[PDB]
Amino acid sequence: KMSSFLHIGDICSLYAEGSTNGFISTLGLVDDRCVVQPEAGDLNNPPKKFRDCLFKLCPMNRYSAQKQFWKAAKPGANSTTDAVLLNKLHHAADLEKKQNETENRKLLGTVIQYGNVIQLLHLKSNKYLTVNKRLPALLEKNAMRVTLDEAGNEGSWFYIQPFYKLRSIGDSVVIGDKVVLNPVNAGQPLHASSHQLVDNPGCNEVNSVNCNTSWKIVLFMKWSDNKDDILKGGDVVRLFHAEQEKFLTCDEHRKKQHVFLRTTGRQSATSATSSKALWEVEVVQHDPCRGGAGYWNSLFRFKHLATGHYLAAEVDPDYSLVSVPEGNDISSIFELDPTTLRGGDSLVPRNSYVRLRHLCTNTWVHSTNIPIDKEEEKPVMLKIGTSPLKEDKEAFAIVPVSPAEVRDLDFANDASKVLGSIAGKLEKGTITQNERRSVTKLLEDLVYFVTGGTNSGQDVLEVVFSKPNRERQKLMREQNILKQIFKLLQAPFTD
Amino acid sequence: AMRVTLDEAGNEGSWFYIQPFYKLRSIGDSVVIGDKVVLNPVNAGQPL
Amino acid sequence: KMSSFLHIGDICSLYAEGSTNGFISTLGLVDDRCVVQPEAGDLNNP
Amino acid sequence: FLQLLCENHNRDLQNFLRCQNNKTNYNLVCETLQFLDCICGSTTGGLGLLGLYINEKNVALINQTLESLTEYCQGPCHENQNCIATHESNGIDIITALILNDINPLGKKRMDLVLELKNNASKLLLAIMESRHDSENAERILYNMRPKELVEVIKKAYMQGEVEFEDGENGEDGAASPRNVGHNIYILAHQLARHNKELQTMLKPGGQVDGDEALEFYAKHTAQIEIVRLDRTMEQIVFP
Amino acid sequence: QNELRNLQEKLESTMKLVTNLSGQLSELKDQMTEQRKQKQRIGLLGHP
Amino acid sequence: FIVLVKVKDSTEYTGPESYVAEMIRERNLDWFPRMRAMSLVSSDSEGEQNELRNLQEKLESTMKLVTNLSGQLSELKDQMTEQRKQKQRIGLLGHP
Amino acid sequence: IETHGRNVQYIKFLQTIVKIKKCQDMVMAELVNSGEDVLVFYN
Ligand SMILES: Nc1ncnc2c1ncn2[C@@H]1O[C@H](CO)[C@H](O[C@H]2O[C@@H](CO)[C@H](OP(=O)(O)O)[C@H](OP(=O)(O)O)[C@@H]2O)[C@H]1OP(=O)(O)O
Repeated sequence: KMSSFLHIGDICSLYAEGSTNGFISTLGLVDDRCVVQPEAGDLNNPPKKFRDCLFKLCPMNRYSAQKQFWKAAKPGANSTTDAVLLNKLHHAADLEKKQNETENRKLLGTVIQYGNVIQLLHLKSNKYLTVNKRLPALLEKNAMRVTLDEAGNEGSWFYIQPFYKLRSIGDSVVIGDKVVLNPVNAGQPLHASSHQLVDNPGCNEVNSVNCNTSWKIVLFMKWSDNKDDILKGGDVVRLFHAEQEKFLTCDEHRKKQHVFLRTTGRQSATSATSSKALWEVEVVQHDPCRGGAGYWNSLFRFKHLATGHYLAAEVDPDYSLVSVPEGNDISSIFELDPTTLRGGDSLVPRNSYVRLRHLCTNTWVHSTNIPIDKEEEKPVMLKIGTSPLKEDKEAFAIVPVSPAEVRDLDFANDASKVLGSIAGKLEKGTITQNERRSVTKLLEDLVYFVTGGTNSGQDVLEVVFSKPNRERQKLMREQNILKQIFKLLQAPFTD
Repeated sequence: AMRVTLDEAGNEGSWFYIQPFYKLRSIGDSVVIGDKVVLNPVNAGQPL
Repeated sequence: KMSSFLHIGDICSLYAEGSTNGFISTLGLVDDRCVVQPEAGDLNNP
Repeated sequence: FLQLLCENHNRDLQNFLRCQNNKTNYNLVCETLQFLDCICGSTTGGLGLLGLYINEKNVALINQTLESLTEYCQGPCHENQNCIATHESNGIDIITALILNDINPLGKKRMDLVLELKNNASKLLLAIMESRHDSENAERILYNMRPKELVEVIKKAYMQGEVEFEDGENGEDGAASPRNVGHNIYILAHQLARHNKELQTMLKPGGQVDGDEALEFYAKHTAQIEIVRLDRTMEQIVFP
Repeated sequence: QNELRNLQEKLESTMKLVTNLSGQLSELKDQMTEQRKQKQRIGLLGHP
Repeated sequence: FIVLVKVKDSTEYTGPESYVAEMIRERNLDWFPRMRAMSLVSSDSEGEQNELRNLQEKLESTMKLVTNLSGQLSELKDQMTEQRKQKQRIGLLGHP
Repeated sequence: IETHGRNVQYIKFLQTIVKIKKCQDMVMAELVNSGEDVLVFYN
């Protein structure tokens, strides 16, 4: 508490201020420029989703070897560097990229101050920031295109500068500075150009041109929660029981988000761990993410990823377990009990057993297995209520969830939904030109991203050891990969 | 069922397995005061 | 208060839980096996 | 010119410029010189072959800048080597690259220039290393040349052979014999060997074999002079 | 009759131990009390 | 020593044996108690393997660090609370 | 011509200042600054 903001790698977010007051919003995963949405909620009240402004204070790595690596396409046009020379040369470029890291790790610790030149990178999409100096925007050619790179390039070169720059140069950056950046090489500062966009009533183009566009340093979480074990922030979990070996599954069966848990197959083996364990748990304070980090008296809401639905409970009367669309009630704000052992060291727990107390009804939460529906055996409707007894059978814990898979799946699912929309356009009639140039050939690139298990070795019929993901393949079947099948049916059928 | 005896000196059926009810509490950690301790005789086999 | 239960030789007791919820009860001194008494009081009230 | 000016007597003149006051007047140039040299060779890791060709006559100024590197090189061990040590961990690479490799274009006066550059770079490095003792500092420059004894041996054999093959009858106009350059390298390696043991193992191996140019060249010189100057010093010097 | 490198080290240890036997305990107790009080405010915040 | 050692396989009774059982082959002139062994200077096992000016300094630092990890934090917290309370009195003073 | 550092003014004039197989190679480079987006046109 001597002063804040001393470490590159912070867990923060951003907000537009001024003409159109939006947020840093990647429209999907496959697009290339962010948007400015008045669709988004207040500056004091972020929307139901706010996971898109996930930037991090990146060091200024180099790109010259990576540039001379990519000089390599010009060498594809022409050879002779050629062969081993070419390889070693780009291999050296790769070593230099390794060296960029073997700088950033050392770099952590630096007090982030005024006038510096820093880089950025997303987390949710985990894509880069580069503004072109010769490739324009969509609305005006004078505005420069702000790109989302897989690797990152020299348009990641910024000027961390507030609105007026009344805060004089050299000092640390106050959390709340209206940070007007400036590209080093590209020139033109960033603009929140208020212009309507495709499929966007609703959203405004993020671009680079001489203007007076202000921002804000918007903290989400301190740098010390970069410990990946430390279950902080919006990190995501799985609500998977252990004595039953079943995860807490939600489904809109009767057009009602019944939250239950599926009958567990196998088991002598571990979890099949389906996608109905999408849970993120966050603490509650009206300014978001208050200080103290003790996690003892901390109180929590439960959030599902794919649905726009949080989690509450009320009474049954013939106590309930369904999911709720909103985030302002008290009856959704549940509670925990860390591992049930003698611990005053629980300042941040990790990936272990949990429980629940209630606040209003103020009882424990049982998990006594009572089958309900006669719709189908190995049922899909159960009961989870709030009763002041507690047994060993409440063995609920936390999965440290693998990040990459989640991201992959989400982009695929969103693409599929648009894919469905694309299919609808074709169905109504024909489609336009550049849709073929954009997303139509991007079909198997999403398939060959995690490879889908579409090519492997050959042995006896049970797939066992190692070649591509079964999870990915089933997931592929999973985000209406069925829906994609219908879309594909429609394309040939239309022809 | 096996006879559980009260010895003056003590013998090899004093050999137990300090294990909770489900053994959901995973092996290696300290024993929580309140664990539903389902023991097991080492040599004799049959739990209590 | 960092964590409890660190020393063999503890001064404790036992209680049966489940079907018949009794205690570890030596019937007298000269017998050979303990008993499970519902004669005994509550788990919360010995 | 700047290098020439800086070189004027070290200690006070050398030191004074080298550190200054006012953040070295918005200048602590030795690091800048290293960066400039890197840009010129722009090895940025392995020097792009030819960069030297691109330098054309221009590398000779950087050679004179490398000479100005030795211009900010001679004697003043503490200031010089404070910068030297910093550079060794810090940039060392131009010198390392030069030691590691030759030039793609067979340069006209370039062979001599390249040799001069190696000798110079070698001299600067050697001076700094000797003064320091600075073991892991030399271990870091030795971490620059991890190729070690094998690389050195190959270079020495090649240079000596070339020199013998075309011995030049141009007396005392520059001892740029291939063997002369190699000899300078050998001296530096021995000086380096006082830092590092593994390198010393490689050197012992170089000393015993089916005799070779390497033993002959040491014989042409294995001095290890060890003089001590002014006062309060415990110094060890070599020179061929 | 005063001893080696060690005697001075021993003196440091003795001083450190006696001094150390009190303050952190006190600090922890007060910390817990303050924490208990904020929780109370938190309870009021989430009170209805 | 040489007579008893000479005679067998050399592996047997090794440690000093098969140590020196190769060492005669390369004849390297350096087996013998030249000066450094000598016995003596045990110094009560070097004060139970305890080190120099430095060991005592290290002990001081360790003690200082562990002790220091708590009190000032506590002091600051209490100071802030007391200060918060006076401000309250100040607010009352400037209250209407 | 192609980017919005100017407007969509004549490609033919640009080609005239550089429209043999060499001309085709030059055209490919020119198209690259000016590639796609109906540079030739929508036909
Ligand atoms: N811990 C568990 N205990 C018991 N069954 C389990 C289990 N976790 C998952 N299972 C479920 O029980 C079924 C298997 O007994 C099923 O396995 C399915 O899991 C699929 C994973 O996507 C595989 O299909 P592939 O993608 O073709 O590999 C697999 O078949 P496989 O042997 O070929 O891998 C199979 O279909 C799986 O949950 P489901 O009921 O199947 O949804």
